[PDB]
Formats: sequence, C-alpha cells, structure tokens
Amino acid sequence: SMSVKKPKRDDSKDLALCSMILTEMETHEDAWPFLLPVNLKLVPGYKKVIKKPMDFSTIREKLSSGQYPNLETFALDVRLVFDNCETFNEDDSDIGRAGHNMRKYFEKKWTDTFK
Repeated sequence: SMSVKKPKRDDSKDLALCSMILTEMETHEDAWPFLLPVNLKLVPGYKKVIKKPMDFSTIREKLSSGQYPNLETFALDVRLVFDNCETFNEDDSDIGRAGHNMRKYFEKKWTDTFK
C-alpha cells in the first residue's frame, strides 16, 4: 500500500532474457507454424474465428520496440500463440502437435529462467 513495499525483485535483465527465450522458440524445428502471421486472405475462417492473431515475428517486433511493459505481458502473447493454435487445429494434426510441443518447451524455459 502507500509507503509499504515488498522487497524490489531485479527486473533489469528481463528484456534480454525474454529475447533469449524467444530466440530458442524461433529456432526450434517445430516453430514453422508460428514464425509468421497466419495469412488472413488465404486461410478461410481464421479472421472471424481468431479474435487476436499472434505469432513469433509479431512478438519479436513488439519486444524490440518496447511494447511489453513487463515479463508477464510477454508470456501472455507467447501463450496466445498456442491458445490460438489449439482453437483452430485438431490435436491429431502436424500443426496441432507442434503447438503442444512448443507450449511445453516454452513453459519449461519460463519456469527455469524466472521461477
């Protein structure tokens, strides 16, 4: 509350560390469905169904330009990528499986870097 604060967690490295995580997600062999925005002209249904499209290149541009206020807003966009994937793709599909694999890969790096 006013003039009452928990001890200050060092967040000075969060930007660099999120960048590193994102580099590792970008270079994963199963990243290919997530590297670029879904083409809304060429994928019937995507535009109407997926209210907030997100992909790794959009996260990279947001990160690089100071559009994440803190490390939690960064994680929310990474998770959005996978939530969107589950919304649109059957579990038993190459893309469906890719999304599960990448979400697992992310969540471990996230816990190991920050928890």
